[PDB]
Amino acid sequence: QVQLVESGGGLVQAGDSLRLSCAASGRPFSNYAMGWFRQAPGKERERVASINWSGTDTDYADSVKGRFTISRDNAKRTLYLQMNTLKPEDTAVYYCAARVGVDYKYWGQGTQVTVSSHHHH
Amino acid sequence: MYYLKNTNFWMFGLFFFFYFFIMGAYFPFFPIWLHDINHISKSDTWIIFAAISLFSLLFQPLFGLLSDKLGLRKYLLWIITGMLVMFAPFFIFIFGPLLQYNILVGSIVGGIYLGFCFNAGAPAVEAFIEKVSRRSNFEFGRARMFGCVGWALCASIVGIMFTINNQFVFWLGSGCALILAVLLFFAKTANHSAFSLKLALELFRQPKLWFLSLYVIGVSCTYDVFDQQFANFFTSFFATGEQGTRVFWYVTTMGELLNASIMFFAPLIINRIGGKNALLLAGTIMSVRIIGSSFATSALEVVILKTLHMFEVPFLLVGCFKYITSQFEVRFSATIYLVCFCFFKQLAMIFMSVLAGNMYESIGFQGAYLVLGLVALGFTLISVFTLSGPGPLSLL
Ligand SMILES: OC[C@H]1O[C@@H](S[C@@H]2O[C@H](CO)[C@H](O)[C@H](O)[C@H]2O)[C@H](O)[C@@H](O)[C@H]1O
Ligand SMILES: CCCCCCCCCO[C@@H]1O[C@H](CO)[C@@H](O)[C@H](O)[C@H]1O
Ligand SMILES: CCCCCCCCCO[C@@H]1O[C@H](CO)[C@@H](O)[C@H](O)[C@H]1O
Ligand SMILES: CCCCCCCCCO[C@@H]1O[C@H](CO)[C@@H](O)[C@H](O)[C@H]1O
Ligand SMILES: CCCCCCCCCO[C@@H]1O[C@H](CO)[C@@H](O)[C@H](O)[C@H]1O
Repeated sequence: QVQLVESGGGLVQAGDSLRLSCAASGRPFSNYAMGWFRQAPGKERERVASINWSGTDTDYADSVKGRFTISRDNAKRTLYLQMNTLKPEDTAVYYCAARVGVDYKYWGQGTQVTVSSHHHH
Repeated sequence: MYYLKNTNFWMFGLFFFFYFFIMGAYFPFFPIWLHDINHISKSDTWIIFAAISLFSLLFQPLFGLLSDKLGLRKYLLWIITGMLVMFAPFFIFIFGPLLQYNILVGSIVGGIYLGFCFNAGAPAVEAFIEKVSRRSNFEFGRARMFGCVGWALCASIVGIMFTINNQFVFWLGSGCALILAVLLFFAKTANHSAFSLKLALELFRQPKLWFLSLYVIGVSCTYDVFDQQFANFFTSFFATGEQGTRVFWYVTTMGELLNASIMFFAPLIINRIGGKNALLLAGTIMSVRIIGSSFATSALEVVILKTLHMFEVPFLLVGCFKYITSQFEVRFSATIYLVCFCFFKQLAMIFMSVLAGNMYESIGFQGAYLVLGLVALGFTLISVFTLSGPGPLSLL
């Protein structure tokens, strides 16, 4: 029905930015509000940011409320997550997810993001 | 016409209140009751929609014929009330369990019960209370008003206890059914002006029934299929999704109160203007809501576009009955209402919710709502000339 392919992850040093993307295949991207989730080892999955279909409304978790910016391009059916001043705590697998009602009804495989403690105290 | 000391205005005003309280638990939140509590496919909801649609198509024609044959004796409302007293056991102990074992036979059991009590039962009650409205000198709109509140009141109670106890509302709905029986108990109720089935079926030969049905299929049915997936479209404007529902919840609950208020004055409004222009105004409000949703981009704009429903309903429900009683023999009021506005809508609804559903996936919501918006706006303006009545420009 809907396919979500996350891209752009990697490993970076503490304090640097990294932008991730999500390719929307299948049914109309514009019909779905979307969000980003992350999962670290030994911690529960948490929602980082969500956005309506148009981009008129965005909600960020208080953990990243100032650093991350959620973007979308419905002409190109892609969903982005700019992540600034990343910290080792922000090391996790970041998932792209599509929301129908209250249930996020489609997920991507996820992209691993690793942040080193070296180069920032 | 009097209202305060009118015993039957209260018995049937209340009857509207508690009846639509009962159906409030079932209908507006049916998709979430199925997918969230019973963990049912969406593959399979099309089977439920088909079952209800199929048994509704069978029940609604007979409900209209029996409604007129019975006239006011109210024998069928006694039957419907008895079935609503099982509202709770049916949902909790029958429908849910049966569908998880096998969905197809849960859909026949649910198709029969719901198609009888609500898809056909609600129009049958409305048609009856309209007959009583003419005998007991009270406007049909002023008694129907009650149903808006009962519907809203129940929408509030279920939202509060969604987290706590989901079954509570259904049990209250059964209690409401016993309230209805008490009201029905105390409500007070050779002739060729009487209903005759032979001449009922010759209604098909007259053309103003065809053009009325054209309005229903072209406008009301197009509008009802637009509203079926509007809930998810509404929440898609909200990033949180939890506030998308809660804003949705607030607008439905308090919006229905405006619906009742507009319907308080709608009889006086509709009596001065035509019963036709009530429908064309209703169709106009319908079309604006649909088209407006394709261009909408903001959370605020759709709170407005979901509030537009509350302006449309009073002139469509009060107007359609004024139009039926004005331009047809009023011994056929219920027959005309449940065949044109229900059966034909429900028949067209089968074909255009697959065409609606298939456009949501091919093109966007916005493109889909643009198409239906023009089908509805087109058939609304076709009926500016086609329906039988004064017309809009008589008021200039
Ligand atoms: O859709 C099922 C039935 O709905 C009403 S119209 C519907 O009425 C309730 C109760 O008053 C709410 O206000 C809704 O806002 C309004 O849309 C029809 O009259 C019935 O025949 C059924 O069609
Ligand atoms: C009568 C209702 C009018 C609707 C107008 C909606 C205004 C936006 C409210 O939405 C919420 O605001 C929060 C910030 O205040 C955001 O963090 C959150 O993402 C968003 O979901
Ligand atoms: C729960 C909702 C309660 C709604 C109550 C509806 C009140 C309608 C009042 O109408 C008025 O009643 C008077 C006495 O009957 C009439 O003299 C008068 O002509 C009429 O305008
Ligand atoms: C969610 C379960 C599937 C429900 C199927 C929805 C079809 C309901 C059709 O209702 C019709 O709506 C009109 C209001 O405009 C009334 O005039 C008419 O009498 C009534 O029959
Ligand atoms: C009587 C109502 C029956 C509903 C039948 C649905 C027909 C086509 C389903 O399209 C669906 O539209 C949703 C918008 O809410 C999307 O979220 C969902 O991904 C998409 O699959």
